[PDB]
Order: sequence, then structure tokens, then C-alpha cells
Amino acid sequence: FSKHLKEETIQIITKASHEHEDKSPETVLQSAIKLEYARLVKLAQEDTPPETDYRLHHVVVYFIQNQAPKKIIEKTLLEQFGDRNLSFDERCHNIMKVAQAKLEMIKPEEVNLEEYEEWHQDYRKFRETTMYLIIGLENFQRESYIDSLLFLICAYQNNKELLSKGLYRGHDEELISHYRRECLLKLNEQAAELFESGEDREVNNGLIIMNEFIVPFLPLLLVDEMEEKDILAVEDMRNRWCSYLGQEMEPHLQEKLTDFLPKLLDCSMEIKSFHEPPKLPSYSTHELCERFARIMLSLS
Ligand code: NA
Repeated sequence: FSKHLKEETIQIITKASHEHEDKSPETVLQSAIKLEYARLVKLAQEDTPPETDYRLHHVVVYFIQNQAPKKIIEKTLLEQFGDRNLSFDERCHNIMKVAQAKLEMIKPEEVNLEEYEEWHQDYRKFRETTMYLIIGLENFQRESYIDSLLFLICAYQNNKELLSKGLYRGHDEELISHYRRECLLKLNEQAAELFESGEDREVNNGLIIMNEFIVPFLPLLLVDEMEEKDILAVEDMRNRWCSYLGQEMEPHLQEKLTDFLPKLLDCSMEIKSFHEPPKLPSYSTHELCERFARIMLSLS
């Protein structure tokens, strides 16, 4: 469904046609599927730099690395060669009709439809998780920590869920953990700087950060005693806000602090924030790959 994929599909069909004297669409389609699978296996096998992730380029690379059933990969490839955008060109039109014909013949014994859809839903979630991560890091790099946090929280949770299904399902946990934690710490420091400002408008914004973002999401860093850097980060944030009470405070500011400080100190009763995830924009595969590369090359 892309210029790159449509042209890659036509190119592989033409290369397939040269493999046998018989040029029937049934013969060519079988050779084209074998050639395309081999092309995607090569991508799946490649050791790539951090800015490139061939799982983002094609669902079948994700399926290979995650050891999806062969018949599920085969049906996915048949759907590629049966796509209506192959319908105009003389080289691919009759192959496309043969692929559409074979898709109808597959029996539920060969491909369970719910299993097929589950695999494609995993890949959809992997792409969504990647975009949450991209936007989270793009905002982090711009020092826009509120937008960064909400997207990184979603990337982190999605990713843990994906990786519960298998090792090749998701993204580097250390990377997302680091930026989720650093984002909370930076946003907390921004809140404290505003709280100290002595300008009522800036103080109010610091308090919005604490009441709307830091206190509600603090439990996320406490869910796992094994995540020691997360636990240490929470203690550092709690220490920062208690330190104001080590000397006399102006009474109005003290009241605003102790309005939220008990909930910062013990968030065990409100582990779920019920906050809605931010919405993702629409995106192409090319855009997903380009933006992933760009943020990986811009890490700070
Ligand atoms: Na890579």
C-alpha cells in the first residue's frame, strides 16, 4: 500500500517471471512469494545500527523475528500480492487475481482467522508503541517535558505488554525506562523552579505540574521493587519537596505545598491515574521509519 512496497512487489514479480519458462500467473506467484520471503528473511537476519529497525519496514520481518507460523506469513504475503493497487499494471494484474483466488481457498484448519488477526494486531501495537516512543523522545529533545511524559508512559506500558508475548516483540527496555524516568525528574525540577519563583503565575504552573502530572503518575515508578533507579528517583523527588519545610515558609505557599505533599509521600491508595493516553497522528511507514531514525540519531 506504498510506492516503495508496490514497486518492490512489481519488481519481485518481474524477477520471478524470469525463473521458469512457464509464465502462468500461478507459477509466477509461487516464485514471487518465495523470492519476497527470502528478501524479507535477509532483512530479518541483518545486524542493524540503532537508527534502523527493519521490523518497522514490513510486517513479515516482525513475523520472522517473532517466529510466527509459516502459514500466517504465507497468507500475509498472498494479501500483498492480492492487493487492489496491483490491479492496473499489466505485469501484476493476473497474479493479483490468482492471489485473491488462493486467499479464498485457505481453510480454517490451515490458518485460524483469530490467530491471523492476533498477529497483525501485535504488529499494529508495535507500530503504535514505536510512534509513542518517537513523539515522547521528540518532545524530550525539545525540552517539552509534559508532552514527552504522557507519550513515554504509553510507550513504556505498551512495550512491557508486547515483550510479555516474546523477546522480539518490542523495543529496548533500558532506553524507554531511562527517558521515562529522566522526563519525570526534569518535569519535577521544572515544577520546583516555578514553585520558588515568587511570581504567582509561575508558582501556579509549578503546582499544576505537581497536582496534574507528578502526583498522579508517581505510582508508576513504584510498581516493581526490582526497578531500583525508578525507586531512587521517587525518593529524590520526595526529598526535593520536603526540603522546603526545613525552614520557615510563607504561609500561602506552605498551604499549597501541603495540599499535595501527603499524596506525593504516599501514593499507595491511587496507583491508577485513569488518565487517557494521548492520541496518535496518522502516519505512513516511510514517516515512521524516518522519524525513528531521526530521533535515534538525535539522542540526548
Ligand atoms: Na537496529
